[PDB]
Amino acid sequence: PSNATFGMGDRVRKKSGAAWQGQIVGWYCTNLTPEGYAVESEAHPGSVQIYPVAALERIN
Amino acid sequence: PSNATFGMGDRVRKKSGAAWQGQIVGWYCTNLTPEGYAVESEAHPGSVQIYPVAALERIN
Amino acid sequence: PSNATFGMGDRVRKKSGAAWQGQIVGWYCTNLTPEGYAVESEAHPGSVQIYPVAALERIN
Amino acid sequence: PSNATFGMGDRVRKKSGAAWQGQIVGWYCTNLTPEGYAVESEAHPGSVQIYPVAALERIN
Repeated sequence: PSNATFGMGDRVRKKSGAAWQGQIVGWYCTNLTPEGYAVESEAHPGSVQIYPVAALERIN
Repeated sequence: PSNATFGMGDRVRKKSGAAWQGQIVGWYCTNLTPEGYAVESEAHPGSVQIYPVAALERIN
Repeated sequence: PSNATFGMGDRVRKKSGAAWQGQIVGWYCTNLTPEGYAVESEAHPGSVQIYPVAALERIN
Repeated sequence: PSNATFGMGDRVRKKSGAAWQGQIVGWYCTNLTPEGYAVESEAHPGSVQIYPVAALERIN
């Protein structure tokens, strides 16, 4: 996108707290989370979790 | 999209099993769920859940 | 329990951020969340979400 | 429990569809899922997902 922090297929991980790591497979937007991503785990194929951009970092 | 079943802002609900109802706020795609949507609950603002297109119906 | 903050069937809600409200239907414990609860939404029957005790308040 | 299929600490995995594997750390019960478990991923510490007993198998 003309702006999004990450793109489809980027490899990312949660920066802290519960762990999560895998590829970007989607996106979402609400008032509470104006920039969110769906991430498919690279360890557990098919399992997807969603998070706000701030919780995530590209790897790298 | 030139194809997606639903668009941003459509009002939908889960067709069966656990209930869910609200607006489409996002989308995702994996091998297991090639067409998925993120839906923000209309009863619990800020809470989003994701589901495959087949689990959902537009209301209607 | 001889200690838990809430019991099965208590009515609670998330104190801030994304909303959630319903009845306590379960419990969990990890190093990261040593006292967690499963809560079934009172608006969307069958849908359960889990949270750490600190995120929750009894209503009341 | 005098009945539960699994106990705290059992190692289990999802039998099919999206993958998940780790240790039992909790439990839940609703009309829709009268016997459910919370499972902490062994690959992503701190991340917990909940499932009905039928979706799970002990490993084994």
